[PDB]
Amino acid sequence: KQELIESISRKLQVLREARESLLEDVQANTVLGAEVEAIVKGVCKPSEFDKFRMFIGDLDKVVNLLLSLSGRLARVENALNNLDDGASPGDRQSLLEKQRVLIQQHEDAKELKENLDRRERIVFDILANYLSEESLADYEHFVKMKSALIIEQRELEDKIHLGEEQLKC
Amino acid sequence: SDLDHDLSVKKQELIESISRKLQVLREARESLLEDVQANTVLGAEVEAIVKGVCKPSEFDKFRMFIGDLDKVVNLLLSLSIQQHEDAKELKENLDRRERIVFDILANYLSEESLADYEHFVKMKSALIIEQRELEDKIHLGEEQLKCLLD
Repeated sequence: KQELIESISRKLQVLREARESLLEDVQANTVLGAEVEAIVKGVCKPSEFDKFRMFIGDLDKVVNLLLSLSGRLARVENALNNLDDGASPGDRQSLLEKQRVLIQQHEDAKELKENLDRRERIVFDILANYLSEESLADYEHFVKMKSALIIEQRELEDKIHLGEEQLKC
Repeated sequence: SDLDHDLSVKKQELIESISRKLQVLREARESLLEDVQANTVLGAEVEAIVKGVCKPSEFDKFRMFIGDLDKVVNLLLSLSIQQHEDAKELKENLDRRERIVFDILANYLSEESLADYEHFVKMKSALIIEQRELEDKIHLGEEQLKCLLD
């Protein structure tokens, strides 16, 4: 048993360094977004700019909340997958109803995500008339890496917290 | 024990009054649902008009806005810090959207149809708000009775 504490205390640090590197990526993609923003503001009409900014913000928020709901839903579902083996009286129903509402909120968030995809294409369309193929490339890559980065970040954070709670017991 | 009796009296009276108030609130809720339905059919009317007159892209933007509205408001109320603040910015951006949609509809539509759009939205939010407020008052009064009756 005593070896697990050291092994996990090692992989945990591995994942921590991974969090640091991924954070550096967050900074890079951030300044990249600031430069894309600078260009759009510099070439696009004010309204179009407002639409662009709205899109990036709404993207951040939507992807965030969607990932949160996905997480909590996984926690509940897995809590039932592990609890059905065990025995507890009356507590399953509460997790069933909470599962229900979380499914509602999650499907809502997924609809918002879809709307934000079609929006994304609107923004790309209004940018395609002004920007270059290089600037459009930096834009597409900017958004894609934004979503991917925040996702992977929250996943890693889940794993490291899981390890912490694992050695605490 | 005279003041004890006085307490039983005043407490019972307040119980009856609270109960009546809860009846008023419930009636207000059920009557509100009717308004929700009416504004819903109105919404479908505006949707069909915009559908027939507008382009598929502009129409897609209109539908997107309408879909996002109820969701954003629902979140702001379900929360009302990171979560709630996100809801706040999404609300502001949602208002700016609203003005975009209104601007692309103002030229296509007529005067009365446009008034139907504006009203439809105003009530689309107002009704969710008022409904939340009602559930709040009802919850409060219920808990107060739970405390007084015991």
